[PDB]
Amino acid sequence: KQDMPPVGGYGPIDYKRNLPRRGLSGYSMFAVGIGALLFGYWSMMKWNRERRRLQIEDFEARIALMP
Amino acid sequence: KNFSLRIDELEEMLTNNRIWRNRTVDIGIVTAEDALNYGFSGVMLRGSGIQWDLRKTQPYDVYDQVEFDVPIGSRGDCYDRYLCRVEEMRQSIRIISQCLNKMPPGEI
Repeated sequence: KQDMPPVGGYGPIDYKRNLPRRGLSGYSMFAVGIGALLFGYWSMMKWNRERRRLQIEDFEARIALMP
Repeated sequence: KNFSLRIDELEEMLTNNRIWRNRTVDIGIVTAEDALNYGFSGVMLRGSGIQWDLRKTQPYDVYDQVEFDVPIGSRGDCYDRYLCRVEEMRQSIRIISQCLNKMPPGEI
């Protein structure tokens, strides 16, 4: 008399197949790429030109002496 | 009840990936009537084309009294016999969740 089949309690689990967790698509990408890229170029011309100012300063001490 | 999450893992691991797709597309394109004159059985059959199986044209036991479908892929390569096996495991979960509701007590 002690056999298995239970009265209730069932799901089931799915046979489904989906995980569309997107994801900033469709022209939202290529937008964070370009602006941060020119931001790095914007970081230039305030350092290389600044080091160029120090570069003439470095060559200044050479020319002032040597007579 | 906790298995379809594990098959959703390998879907992220292989299906949407490109390199493994690039590792197997258009490889083993055998689709003609010599794909059946060679006497092949299932997958490397019906997933390449010809719909036929021994699972609902020929009974075994109480096996027709459950509901399911059989996968078919598009072309006749390995990647369209690979995608039988993802859907095939998505059928055995249904059948087990259908078989448990229908068992009577009895003898052995």
